[PDB]
Amino acid sequence: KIATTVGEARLSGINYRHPDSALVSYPVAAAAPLGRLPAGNYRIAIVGGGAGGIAALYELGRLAATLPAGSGIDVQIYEADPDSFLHDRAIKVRGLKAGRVSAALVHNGDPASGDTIYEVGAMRFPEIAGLTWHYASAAFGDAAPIKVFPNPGKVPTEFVFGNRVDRYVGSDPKDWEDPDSPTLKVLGVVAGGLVGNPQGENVAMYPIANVDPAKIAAILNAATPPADALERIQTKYWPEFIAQYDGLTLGAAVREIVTVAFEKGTLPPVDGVLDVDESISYYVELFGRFGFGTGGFKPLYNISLVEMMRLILWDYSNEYTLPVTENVEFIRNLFLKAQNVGAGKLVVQVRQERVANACHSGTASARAQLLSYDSHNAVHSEAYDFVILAVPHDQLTPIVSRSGFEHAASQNLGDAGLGLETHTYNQVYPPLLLSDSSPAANARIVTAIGQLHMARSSKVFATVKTAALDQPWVPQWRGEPIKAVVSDSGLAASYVVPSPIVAPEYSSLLASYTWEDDSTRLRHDFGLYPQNPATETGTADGMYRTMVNRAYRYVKYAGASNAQPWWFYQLLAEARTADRFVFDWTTNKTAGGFKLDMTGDHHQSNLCFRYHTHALAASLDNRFFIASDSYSHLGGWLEGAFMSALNAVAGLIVRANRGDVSALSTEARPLVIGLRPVVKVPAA
Amino acid sequence: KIATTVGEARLSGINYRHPDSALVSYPVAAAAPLGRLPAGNYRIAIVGGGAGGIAALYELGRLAATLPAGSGIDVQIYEADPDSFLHDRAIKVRGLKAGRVSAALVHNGDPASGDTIYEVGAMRFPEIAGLTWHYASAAFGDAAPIKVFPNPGKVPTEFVFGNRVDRYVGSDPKDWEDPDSPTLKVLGVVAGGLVGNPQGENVAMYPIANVDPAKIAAILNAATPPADALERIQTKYWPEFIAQYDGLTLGAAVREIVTVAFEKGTLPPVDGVLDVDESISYYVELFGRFGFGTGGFKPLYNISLVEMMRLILWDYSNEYTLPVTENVEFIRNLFLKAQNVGAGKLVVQVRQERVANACHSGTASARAQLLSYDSHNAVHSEAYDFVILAVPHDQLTPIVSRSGFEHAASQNLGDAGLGLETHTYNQVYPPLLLSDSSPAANARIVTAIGQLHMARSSKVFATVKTAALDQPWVPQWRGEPIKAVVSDSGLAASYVVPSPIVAPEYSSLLASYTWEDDSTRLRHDFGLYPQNPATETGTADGMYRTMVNRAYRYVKYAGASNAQPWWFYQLLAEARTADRFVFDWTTNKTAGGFKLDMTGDHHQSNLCFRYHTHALAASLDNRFFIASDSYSHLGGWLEGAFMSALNAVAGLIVRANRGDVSALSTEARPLVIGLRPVVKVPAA
Ligand SMILES: Cc1cc2nc3c(=O)[nH]c(=O)nc-3n(C[C@H](O)[C@H](O)[C@H](O)COP(=O)(O)OP(=O)(O)OC[C@H]3O[C@@H](n4cnc5c(N)ncnc54)[C@H](O)[C@@H]3O)c2cc1C
Ligand SMILES: Cc1cc2nc3c(=O)[nH]c(=O)nc-3n(C[C@H](O)[C@H](O)[C@H](O)COP(=O)(O)OP(=O)(O)OC[C@H]3O[C@@H](n4cnc5c(N)ncnc54)[C@H](O)[C@@H]3O)c2cc1C
Ligand SMILES: Nc1ccccc1C(=O)O
Ligand SMILES: Nc1ccccc1C(=O)O
Repeated sequence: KIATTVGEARLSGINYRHPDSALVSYPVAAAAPLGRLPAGNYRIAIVGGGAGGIAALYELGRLAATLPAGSGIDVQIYEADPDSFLHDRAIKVRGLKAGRVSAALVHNGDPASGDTIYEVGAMRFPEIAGLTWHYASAAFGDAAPIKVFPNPGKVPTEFVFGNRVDRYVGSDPKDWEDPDSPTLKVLGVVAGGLVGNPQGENVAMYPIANVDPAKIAAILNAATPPADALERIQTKYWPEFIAQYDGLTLGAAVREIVTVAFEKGTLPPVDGVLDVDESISYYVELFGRFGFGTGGFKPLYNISLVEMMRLILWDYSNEYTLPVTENVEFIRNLFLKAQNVGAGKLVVQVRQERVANACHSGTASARAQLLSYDSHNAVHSEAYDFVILAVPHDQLTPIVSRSGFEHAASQNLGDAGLGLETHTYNQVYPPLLLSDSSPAANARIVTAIGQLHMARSSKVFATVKTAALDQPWVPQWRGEPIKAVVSDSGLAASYVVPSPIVAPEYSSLLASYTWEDDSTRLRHDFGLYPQNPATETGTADGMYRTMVNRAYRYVKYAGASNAQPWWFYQLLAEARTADRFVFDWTTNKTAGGFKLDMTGDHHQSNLCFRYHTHALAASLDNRFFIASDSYSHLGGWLEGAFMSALNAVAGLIVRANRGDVSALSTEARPLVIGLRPVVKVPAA
Repeated sequence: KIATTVGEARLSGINYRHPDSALVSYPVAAAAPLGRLPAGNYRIAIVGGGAGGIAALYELGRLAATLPAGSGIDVQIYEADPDSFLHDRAIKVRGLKAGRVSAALVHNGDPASGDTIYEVGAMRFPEIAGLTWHYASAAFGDAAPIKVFPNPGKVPTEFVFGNRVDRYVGSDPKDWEDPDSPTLKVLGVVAGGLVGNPQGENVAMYPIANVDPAKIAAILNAATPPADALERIQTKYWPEFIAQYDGLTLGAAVREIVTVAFEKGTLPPVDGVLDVDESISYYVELFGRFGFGTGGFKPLYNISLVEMMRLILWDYSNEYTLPVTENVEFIRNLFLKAQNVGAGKLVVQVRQERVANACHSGTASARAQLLSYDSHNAVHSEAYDFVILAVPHDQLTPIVSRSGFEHAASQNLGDAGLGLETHTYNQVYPPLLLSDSSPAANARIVTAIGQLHMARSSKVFATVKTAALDQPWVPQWRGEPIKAVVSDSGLAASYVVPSPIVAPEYSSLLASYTWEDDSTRLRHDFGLYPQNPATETGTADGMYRTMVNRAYRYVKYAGASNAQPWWFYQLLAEARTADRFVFDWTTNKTAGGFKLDMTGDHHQSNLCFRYHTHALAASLDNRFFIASDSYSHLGGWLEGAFMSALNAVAGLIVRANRGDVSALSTEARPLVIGLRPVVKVPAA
């Protein structure tokens, strides 16, 4: 049952279809090239060298290899991040970023002989992330070993909320220190109420298709689902769930579930003095700090229930590592494999330039324009046949939103407010061109993008000797030291991760991994933004000491009468002075970590997810596609960036074929035709 | 009719009762001293010299004057902010702050002859903010003149969302450039749906007591309601509204209202051509950017409907200025008045120290302990009879949450992780002491405080000649230039406010006032945190250029042949180079601007609002009270800070009288007994 290789994870998730794209398994769509292109010499730009852009490049490579003699694809990849791996062909980050897949290498002067790696962005990969594992197989092979990510509960864990402490491993109460824990009771109540049972009676509060979500998850993952089930999910049942529940937050749903359980007597008054509403509140907030398997989702309580349900269906918490020292190696290997698969028909050039503007203009074949600035702030203008905008939404906004929403005789585009040179474009149309006649339709996609929610996130790291865990002051549970701590201290979630450069001498002490308001509460103490230290030779000691100080709390345990300062204070203080670190995604140019949908946001994110269907309108001459986890129903996952890239390339194939969906492979067609189109075109 | 003096505003809202405290008009409670104290020589601490702490001092002065000969009150006021007015007897901030009432004086070398003031925090005051005006009258007199705050719609305004532009004043179509504007139509739909009609048919979607909120607002503002009506609101109908709608976001509510109106045919398909869900979505997001009279509430869409409904009942948008050059003068004048009214019986000393911990300890008469650090990090400990903790929630957390939840024989408290000196306290109980026997009751208050939502906010300012508004490219209405701009450019809300140091030569160009995700999106560009410039003589020129560059957008006006760069880009660029500024409340030690409740947050904030009722439990003997807008149902308003102060002093009086509510005035008594108690046992 535990996957031990890339191939075992890959095969576990190969069939899984997400509910907003329930007709199609993306890994099955990706098994062969996505389609065919007419003979030609295509000039394509990819803006962004992260997971989205690089997956898109790989699929373009697969398409290029199918082109006849004399034809080919030339791709210009724009990548503004000076630390990207694409520009590299104590704490080091240079060359160790692929967007939000971002490593920091801790070393003592020789980066080839390092101590540990801080995984600053992506770090844990669901088993049924089928497209992720599909690409991991392309990058590494099916035989490459993987490990269980050491989430809370997967290793011995301490949980602290208010007066409550729990030490546990797993969900078997035999392996909880207090089998009568209220935490365990609330967890069962919330699981019953949200997920329900895969067999038998339906007990969940928020059914899909009048059944528990556990039953729908099994259908979505089936090799051979019942006839019509996937269509009915896609067109009826999941839309009905959204109609009912997209206006309900995760926090509101947890409180409804808790309230019913408290009324029934399943959850008792917290002790003899708490009133009704206070007891209900305590349980809601207790569950909030505990979570679903990856730490407290209290900070994520404003997400739509729809968004949580996507993660429930996916079994999101059951996560693995990649077969790497640094996760960036996955994206770097995919980039190299893209060039190999192109078979010499794909040529790639990297531009260390920031794109400022996209538009359609002029009367040439190559009408998709990109205006960029290089590292000397010099302007460049380049025209393309097709462009894939592979950047998340706040980075995309300035590129797409400043050209208005209809034809313009001329525009002087660029970063004029910065004092940078502009370029005059003539006969201009917006880049995200949903209509030649309706400014509102053009506005809808732009405004949607600009109002997606980027979740805030920060990570505080230090380097500690792994042997620190063996000290008598670190608790042991079930034969191993505590290596995950979930708490209301302000740190939120903390992990003591063995170094992947190796039992290793060192561990990465992820002292605090925060989301949303948990991150906001810390931000004043970070000192430098987005990264402290901002240099390779510094250490964020002052910042880190503020985190240590949040851990300076008197904690009463059942095992001792006199409360002492929390042991975790001592462990955080055991970290070495050098190489203390924080990265704040919020103050990075991404304006946060990743998209999570609020109530009502489905309508915006889904528009983005379906945007590539514009290629069905042959009379619309739109050359731009979008490729990021921002434009998916899995913001915060490689799987979402990869899904979005698959969408983008499928749309581009249809556009290149002037609206002919038959140019997509049989298995890839549903990527376009299984969605509600964003343009109205005739049936069939 | 428009109010023209402090006294006119004061009388307007004198009776208004908020729905969570519907049995009391706070201005009426505050008219006479709140009660009486036994004879004695009291030693009190107030932590924080903002609006909460200073109003609490004022009320303690009033009490002090009533004490008999030989009795008195000594107050130690702790204020950590070096820029506080309390510590003061180009951009200058020193001496110009009272917490989140914060001015920046723009000058050329002589601060007595400045150019303009930037109101960095509080700036606009609802007419019906009765307690605010009550204190403004204490500070300035009833005769002092006030002005209508130049909100969007109160002065000529441009609104931009997607392809839609409107130019307007108020809500009469005759005063809109496009009287058939869809924007104005959606405002009527959403207002009808949320607020409804004060007379006639009930048209609102979310009734209170089965009627439109407008009807309830009239009852809550009556001199002589029903007695029965107030109690029924307090105990039945507002609680039922909470039960129903605390789990519904404002954004979800807006979409429900728009959906029904679109199905009825009150709103047309957008462009004649977007589909049903695209049309509804467009209208929801259009309304989101337009707002309720103070700019778009899109960034606030995650607040509960309960929270928005408090502001609807209060007519919050109808706002005025104070009779000052800088709003901090209000708080300074209240400080000075506190000392005058204490008639010699009040002694005040100011400490420039940061409180690190509070607790009860020991066996002496004075048990309420405060541990603090001065500006060079020396430790101080002092014991008091009573303590008012007048700091917002994130600042309160470290003070109250690190001592555990029950009796402890001894603790070494302080900022040990910062390397600062600790102090040993013996026989220690938590400061927010709700139980002698329940650690969960103690944990509930602490955990609630720590998880309140501090809304993010930032303000970008520059100095501009007022005459820039007379440039030919600045639009005008009846001779008056546009002075407010509400946009989806990233700037959110922009104002050109005439200097109060005076027609004035200069204006404060509030180039961007953002909340929540609107602020997050900008934050990467701020450069220095929380303030750029950090010095008096620097300028945030690079930051401000990024704001000019967000305004560099092609905007199409009706009738025009082509889009042209937005005129507002030109206006922003007219600001002088010197004195460009941002302040980010999020990276200040407050960890944001002010409390706004998410879905499910009622129970956390309401617990805090009712906390002072612990005074009813005589044997408990808890000496700590809390006083901030964080512990109110008006986070983001002085009114909330003042209400919480009034609560804190009322509770203090009851506690000083060993639980006897007859020590409060007849008018003040409901401050305590009109709320559900926080201690169920013992009764009181
Ligand atoms: C804190 C955090 C935790 C996460 N946890 C996980 C996890 O455990 N598992 C998982 O699967 N995923 C996780 N993710 C999500 C995963 O990192 C993202 O889904 C994925 O990396 C996003 O790829 P992308 O291509 O959409 O965007 P990005 O990674 O943001 O890449 C975009 C690229 O475009 C470039 N760029 C942007 N603007 C421009 C411009 N104007 N011109 C030129 N270049 C530009 C950028 O420099 C960047 O390299 C996490 C992310 C973060 C930040
Ligand atoms: C951007 C913004 C816009 C706003 N707009 C409006 C508006 O237009 N109208 C309106 O009525 N209100 C407005 N408000 C709200 C208003 O400013 C607040 O409600 C009010 O000022 C808060 O007072 P307070 O006493 O609760 O807290 P604060 O003002 O935060 O004061 C707390 C004080 O305690 C001190 N302190 C904190 N921690 C410690 C410690 N450990 N030891 C010692 N001292 C400490 C601080 O330095 C500070 O001086 C706005 C606020 C902001 C920030
Ligand atoms: N990567 C994520 C995205 C969304 C929510 C949680 C996670 C998590 O890793 O727990
Ligand atoms: N001061 C506020 C608090 C809450 C929401 C709006 C405002 C405003 O001034 O518009």
